[PDB]
Amino acid sequence: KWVIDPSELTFVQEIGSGQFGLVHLGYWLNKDKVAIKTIREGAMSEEDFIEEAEVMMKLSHPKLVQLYGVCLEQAPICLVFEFMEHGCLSDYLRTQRGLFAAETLLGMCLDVCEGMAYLEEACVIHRDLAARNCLVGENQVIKVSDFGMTRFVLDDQYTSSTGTKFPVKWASPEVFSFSRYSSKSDVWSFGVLMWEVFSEGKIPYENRSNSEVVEDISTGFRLYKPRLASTHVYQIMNHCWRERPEDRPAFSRLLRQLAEIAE
Ligand SMILES: CC(C)Oc1ccc2cccc(-n3cc(NC(N)=O)c(C(N)=O)n3)c2c1
Ligand SMILES: CC(C)Oc1ccc2cccc(-n3cc(NC(N)=O)c(C(N)=O)n3)c2c1
Repeated sequence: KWVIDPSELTFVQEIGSGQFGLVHLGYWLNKDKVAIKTIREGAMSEEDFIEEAEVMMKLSHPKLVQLYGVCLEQAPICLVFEFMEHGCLSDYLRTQRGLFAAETLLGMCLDVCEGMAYLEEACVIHRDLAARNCLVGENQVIKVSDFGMTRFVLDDQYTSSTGTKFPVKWASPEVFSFSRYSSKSDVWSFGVLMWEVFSEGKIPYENRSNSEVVEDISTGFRLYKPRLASTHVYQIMNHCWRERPEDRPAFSRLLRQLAEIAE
């Protein structure tokens, strides 16, 4: 079962304040050390989420952060995850900027691509893949997290393509125009994630408003090549950013292409 009783969790340390509430380091009885995220009432559709728990608990892969269960006896509810010692990838890149070998950056992209190839095979769409949603664990392994969560977020300004907070910087044209999500729209986001990795955590299109990103992308403009990305790596990024989803590679194809580049 995915229901975790309150008596089975102990909070040890406050890790920080997230988007939906607090994050603690804690222990899960007879199981493991965990990250526990407390979710503010009203931030998510909890009833919708728990309906998918029996199916979603079956997903398991070394490059996906495991969400073990939910503590829901009383509000605010808690989501219990595998603990990722080095935190989010975006902050990890920014704090260690100048210390990364190009091979390590390519390895980080390969970990994410492997996790995404598993989700693509499982027919699970991430919808908001970005360096901020990837986590860094033991021996600098990168794992994907928060896949599918935007289907439960209750803030319309974030989830609607016409919303003032829409994450347009990672959105393919069919997502920013029609919310047409697919594993091919996640491939576009993955190309932006590759750019974030090779730029050591720079913000994509930092000098543009949301409408300006939409105009730039629709007129064929793309993110410039980061200094650390080889021309072969940048070519792959551009394949992720093809206007037509049908022309983008599947994650299964990207994984083989990037591994050949690495090895
Ligand atoms: C909550 C964030 C803003 O603050 C921190 C501060 C320090 C951290 C140190 C280590 C790990 C962190 N950490 C741990 C996380 N989750 C899991 N599954 O372990 C996350 C996350 N962003 O989801 N960040 C940390 C997160
Ligand atoms: C207790 C969990 C399995 O319940 C759910 C319920 C609904 C979900 C809907 C979309 C995605 C889910 N989801 C998200 C997960 N992991 C992270 N790191 O976000 C997992 C997992 N199996 O690791 N499942 C869901 C997980």
